[PDB]
Amino acid sequence: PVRRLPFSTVSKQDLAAFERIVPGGVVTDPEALQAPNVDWLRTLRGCSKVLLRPRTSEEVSHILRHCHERNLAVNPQGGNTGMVGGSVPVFDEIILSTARMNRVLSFHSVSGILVCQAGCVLEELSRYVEERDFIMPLDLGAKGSCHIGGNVATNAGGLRFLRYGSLHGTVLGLEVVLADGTVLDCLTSLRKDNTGYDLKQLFIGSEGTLGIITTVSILCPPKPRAVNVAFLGCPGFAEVLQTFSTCKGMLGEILSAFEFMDAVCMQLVGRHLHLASPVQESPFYVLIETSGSNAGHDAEKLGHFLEHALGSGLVTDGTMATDQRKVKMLWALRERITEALSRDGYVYKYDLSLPVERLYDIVTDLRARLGPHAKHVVGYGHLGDGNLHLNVTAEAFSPSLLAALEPHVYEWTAGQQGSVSAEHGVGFRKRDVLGYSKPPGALQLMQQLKALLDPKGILNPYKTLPS
Amino acid sequence: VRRLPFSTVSKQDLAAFERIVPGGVVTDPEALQAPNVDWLRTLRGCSKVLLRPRTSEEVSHILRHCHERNLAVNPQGGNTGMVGGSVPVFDEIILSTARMNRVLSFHSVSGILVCQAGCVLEELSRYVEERDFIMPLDLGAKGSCHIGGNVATNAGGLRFLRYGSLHGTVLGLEVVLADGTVLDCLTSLRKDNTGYDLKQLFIGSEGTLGIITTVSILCPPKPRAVNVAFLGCPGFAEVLQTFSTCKGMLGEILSAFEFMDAVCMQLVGRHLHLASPVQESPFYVLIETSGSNAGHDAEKLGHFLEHALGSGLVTDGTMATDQRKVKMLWALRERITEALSRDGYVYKYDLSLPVERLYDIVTDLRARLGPHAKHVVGYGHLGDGNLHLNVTAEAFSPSLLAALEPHVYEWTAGQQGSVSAEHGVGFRKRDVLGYSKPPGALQLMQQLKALLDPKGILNPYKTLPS
Ligand SMILES: Cc1cc2nc3c(=O)[nH]c(=O)nc-3n(C[C@H](O)[C@H](O)[C@H](O)COP(=O)(O)OP(=O)(O)OC[C@H]3O[C@@H](n4cnc5c(N)ncnc54)[C@H](O)[C@@H]3O)c2cc1C
Ligand SMILES: Cc1cc2nc3c(=O)[nH]c(=O)nc-3n(C[C@H](O)[C@H](O)[C@H](O)COP(=O)(O)OP(=O)(O)OC[C@H]3O[C@@H](n4cnc5c(N)ncnc54)[C@H](O)[C@@H]3O)c2cc1C
Ligand SMILES: O=C(O)CC[C@H](O)C(=O)O
Ligand SMILES: O=C(O)CC[C@H](O)C(=O)O
Ligand SMILES: [Zn+2]
Ligand SMILES: [Zn+2]
Repeated sequence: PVRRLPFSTVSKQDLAAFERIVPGGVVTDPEALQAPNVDWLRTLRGCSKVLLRPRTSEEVSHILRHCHERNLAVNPQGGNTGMVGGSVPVFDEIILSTARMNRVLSFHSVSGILVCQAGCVLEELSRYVEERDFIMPLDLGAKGSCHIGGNVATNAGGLRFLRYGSLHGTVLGLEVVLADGTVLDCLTSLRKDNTGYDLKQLFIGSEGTLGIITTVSILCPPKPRAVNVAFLGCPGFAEVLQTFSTCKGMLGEILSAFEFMDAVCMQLVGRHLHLASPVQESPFYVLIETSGSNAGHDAEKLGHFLEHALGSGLVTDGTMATDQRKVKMLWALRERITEALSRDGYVYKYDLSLPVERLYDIVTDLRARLGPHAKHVVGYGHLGDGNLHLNVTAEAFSPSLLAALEPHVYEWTAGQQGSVSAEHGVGFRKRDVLGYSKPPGALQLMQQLKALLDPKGILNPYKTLPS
Repeated sequence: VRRLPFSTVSKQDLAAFERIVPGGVVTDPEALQAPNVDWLRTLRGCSKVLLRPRTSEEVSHILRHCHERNLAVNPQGGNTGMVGGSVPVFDEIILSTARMNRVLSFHSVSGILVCQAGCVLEELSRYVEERDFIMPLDLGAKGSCHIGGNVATNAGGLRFLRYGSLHGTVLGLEVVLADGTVLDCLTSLRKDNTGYDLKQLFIGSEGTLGIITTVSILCPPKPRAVNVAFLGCPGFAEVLQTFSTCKGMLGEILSAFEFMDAVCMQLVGRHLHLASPVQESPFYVLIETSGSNAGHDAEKLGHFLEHALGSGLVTDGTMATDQRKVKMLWALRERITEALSRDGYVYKYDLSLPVERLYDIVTDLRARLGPHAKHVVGYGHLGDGNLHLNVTAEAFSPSLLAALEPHVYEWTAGQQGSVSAEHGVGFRKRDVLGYSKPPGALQLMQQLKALLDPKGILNPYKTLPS
């Protein structure tokens, strides 16, 4: 298995130092510590004996200063919604939670620049800015629990990535605490600033291996005056792809989301979540969202788009909604897919970037490769961004079924020059499969960067670079 | 200011470079004069060797040799940079990407373009536009600037408001490191979270951490309808409300929002002989839209102009959907920088400030600078809070520089602004980062610099504090 690196252990003196550093922010009770040690998928559990919950950036700096001198490994944790085992300890690394770093520092109603602490939950940030007629540039099904610091640390994609793009573009500045406790202030709240290297980009997608994000500056797009969502049934994946091409051609700049899900996904969300399908039974379903400034113009685009899609046979049945209650219910069919799979049994999860034309080929293949040993096999995700979420469910974990999935799925993906982790990141699960998507020379530079910023390696060990 | 202890180019080095790049070794000093002079014509190197490699392997092999010999190398693209970064300070080897001008691939569905770093931006725009796509950036230097130079400086530009930074639109880079190591981050995927986003280090590194040789970039679709509204505003307060209503009334179709003052219009008319199409106003704004339905776009701006002219935000205006007239309106703005360098000596500052206070420094400097400056102008990317502040003088005067500096840099810091929003640092601003970056940030930049280029052969005297 994996072996524990020669870190120190948490002593009584360390617990006393943490109570001094974070008064009332030291949890050592083993039953309370059980939940933060187990990941969201509940397939990994650490043996951490202390979870620290600082309130301020200075406290985070001082904690790591103490941990750097004492050589104690630290596992930063936000909402603990990560999918790659990066959010929980492997052995006894101190859990540093951002749960109390949940304050908004400022929001400028003209520029739409938000400055807030890393532990602010994304949905509450969305409600804050939408009260001021702006929106967050990303949204995910984990919005209710995931923290913005975790989102930046994982470079979270999400459901509006098609419209607003990466956090690499939307993060304007970061405050980061490094492994030795130096608070690196790169918290520029400016749209444009070319005064040296864009150091904050290193920490976007680094997953707490190069430093702990404590404050985030984010560009909030304006809240759209008109939001429409269309939910369509397609008779095949070829029609889904041409529907997407027609979608870009006819809706254009107002398109804010394009998601797909197969029939089995719809069945699972119907079975486990009791959500009736709003369309005719189809092999594939598509969720399109539009955001724009003129409701009348957006209605014309979508109407003419829909007229052509049904007329040319790309869509068999579809429905549309503008009412906020109904719009959210259609989104629920997509956002809650992840919940229904993990409740269906053991989930074999694969998050792949592939050529959009070949996005679903692996799902048909794995249904053929995997006999009755797979309970269900589903494919869905962000088709507009080339993102497939490949999931296999079974009654329980099987080494035989794992051997059929791996390395086959990773070799398939590499054959398409694709990404084995499009969005969710590397963490513990995918640390040894980066060669499928990254060349050795790139991986070495990541290691040299790690040694520069965290030479003792106390920040998220066993993560997220190869051994 | 003083030359670092690099080796000097020997006769054996020129023979070695001829083996590596046959026919790519230019040593004629008169031909070497133009690449030695920056675009602003205020920095001049004394380099005796210009190298024009064709392939990434030729760049790797040149730098392995340069790494062995500790010879300084000055990467160069279109030589349109504004911060003295693109020319040697002393005798650095100029490595031009002029011949690295091949498109490697373009997928007509995803719109992802992979091309060599030396491809000129305007030529690439024509190429992807022949396939109904566009570059995610465009600059006034489009006719000369290289995509490798654009990525190395993290160029913002005139459509930054719509498509954003190269940090978002660049998908992958192949970079040759100081020791010749070829770093392959040339992924053509929209989303890829397999480790650190190493390419981001080189976006804005200005050739100090490596030489970008191949670029992968997401090209947005070419819009079906481009409209340009050129309006005259009676004050900067009216400019700001024209911008605010614009976002509310045009919204997602908005692709550019530029502003310029009256003095800017006078210099482009005087030096470039371009006539204004609207009545004389103290401020002009250029609004561009890009959308998929030409009809919906036309209706959105018509309602916007009717309200803008109705509410007194605009006094006179013109509009064009014709490709010819759209370029004529755009020509008045893109080459203002050309019209400024032709007015005399130009003191140039590229500032990010709160948009509401963006022009306050222009009024301040005009009051502070009496008759001792020729003109003080303010223009640039108002949508991005990016002010191009320029002061002209009949000749350079150390008096006028002492009046402007550090005052201009201190003013911006008082606003928590950027002392180089767009153009970068280079040679001129290497010692002005304290106004925008704290010491801990600047310290880490040197640590990354020491890791990626321990000998410091790549772009010496750049772009970090001394
Ligand atoms: C229902 C559901 C839907 C999801 N949908 C999406 C989706 O659409 N797109 C997508 O990309 N992902 C998605 N995810 C996974 C995604 O990675 C997480 O939801 C989220 O982005 C991580 O935030 P978090 O606060 O939960 O971080 P955690 O899970 O707590 O941590 C994840 C990693 O980040 C590190 N980290 C956390 N906080 C910090 C910090 N302050 N500083 C430094 N490092 C830190 C941790 O050490 C760990 O390595 C989904 C997950 C769920 C459960
Ligand atoms: C008329 C005009 C308008 C402009 N408008 C804008 C604008 O709107 N926005 C904006 O941001 N800038 C603007 N610029 C300046 C802009 O920074 C440059 O024009 C351009 O982005 C750089 O390309 P280049 O080929 O000229 O690079 P160069 O000038 O040759 O070099 C620029 C710097 O990057 C380095 N470099 C160049 N190529 C490479 C490479 N392949 N690999 C590594 N390092 C490299 C050089 O060493 C140097 O430090 C304008 C310039 C002009 C003359
Ligand atoms: O699909 C999954 O199981 C993981 C979450 C995914 O990012 C989503 O888009 O919902
Ligand atoms: O204006 C300047 O001094 C330099 C060029 C500038 O980036 C522009 O937007 O035209
Ligand atoms: Zn997803
Ligand atoms: Zn500019």
